[PDB]
Amino acid sequence: GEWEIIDIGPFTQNLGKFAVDEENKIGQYGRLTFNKVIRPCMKKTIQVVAGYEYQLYVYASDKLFRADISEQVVAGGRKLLRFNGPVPPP
Amino acid sequence: GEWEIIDIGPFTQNLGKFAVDEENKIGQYGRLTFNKVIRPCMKKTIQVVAGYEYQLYVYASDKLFRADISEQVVAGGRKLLRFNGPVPPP
Repeated sequence: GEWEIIDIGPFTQNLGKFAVDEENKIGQYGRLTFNKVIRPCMKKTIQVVAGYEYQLYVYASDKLFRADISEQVVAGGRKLLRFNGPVPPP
Repeated sequence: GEWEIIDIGPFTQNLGKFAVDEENKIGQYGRLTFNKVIRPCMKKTIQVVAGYEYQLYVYASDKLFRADISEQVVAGGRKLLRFNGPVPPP
């Protein structure tokens, strides 16, 4: 639950474009036209996941082997979670 | 690059089954028959990735909204990386 303000501009301005698009795909606020993302833009840490590489000694056909197995963690894509409004300026 | 021994048994024994199967699917050690995973079974941390939830103030159709956007991180599946041998007992 750690928080962090990120400065506006390119990245956040494309988060707003993203947010408006995916909202229009449900559409039941009508058809919205993206304008701008204003301060403050907040970033909450909701998880920390570790990727692992297992190293095993394995008997197969009663021969011994060294196998390495990854359990990689993937940064997936952006998904719009909530979209409510209108709201007062912060 | 942090290391950790994990005790053998169910989980590691299924990592060895996994490792032998996915090896047979390239097959060019022939056809191997899984027997057992022995100590020590090692676990290396190869990454730490955080999932995020962005909270934005967005003007759309000159109305202000509160949008929340997740950038979830996914624990993907196991992939056999390397498989060499035979080797001496450790």
